[PDB]
Amino acid sequence: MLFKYIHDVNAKVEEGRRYLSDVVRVALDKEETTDPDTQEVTSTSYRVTAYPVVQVGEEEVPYIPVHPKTAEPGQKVTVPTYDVPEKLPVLVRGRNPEATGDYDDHIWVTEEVEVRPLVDEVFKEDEFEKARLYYENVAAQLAEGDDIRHYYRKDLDREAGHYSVSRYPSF
Amino acid sequence: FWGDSKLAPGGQEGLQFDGINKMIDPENTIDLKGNYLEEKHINWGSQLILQN
Repeated sequence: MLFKYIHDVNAKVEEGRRYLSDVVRVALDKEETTDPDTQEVTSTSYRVTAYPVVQVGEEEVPYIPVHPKTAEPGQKVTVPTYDVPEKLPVLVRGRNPEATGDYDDHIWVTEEVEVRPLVDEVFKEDEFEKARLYYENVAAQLAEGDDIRHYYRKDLDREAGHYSVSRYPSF
Repeated sequence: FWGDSKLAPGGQEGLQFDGINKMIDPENTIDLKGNYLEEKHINWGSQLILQN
């Protein structure tokens, strides 16, 4: 994990189906494929991902002050660690199969749903600058205060201006 | 009709301008395979132009 960004989303984002946690993690990582015999690598790729994460522990890190503050030579602060969960709850409207009257017919039920990544992109061994730009754009768009909305990549797209192929239904 | 503008060595740039035979997109090509032009081929060309 070359880069790591922990962002705090607001209540409106936290209520979305894809965002079922109060903290979103954005990271860039490098992957390799090696032959089974030895460490002979065959290819290298960069992956950019965003995940809803949960707290699983704490760790000791150095303290980094900001301009209106001053720090001791060896001051340290504690920060939480995060890990990808498996299922997160959500409340939906439902009905009581064993209701007895008009006051306990409508209820709210809790259902657990599968967690999926928000972003998952793969870049080749070259074009590390493109992966870095994508990571920075995702982080900035999260910092804008809304959901992640833009996913368009020019490399993975159909040719524009090809009328004999774009006339088919897509709606 | 037959101007070609990439006839310099290495295909860089010639002294001619591109003619009709080259500016036409290669997709809009009907090959008659050395036979006569008939009535249905006019409709074929009309369809090739209409779909664009």
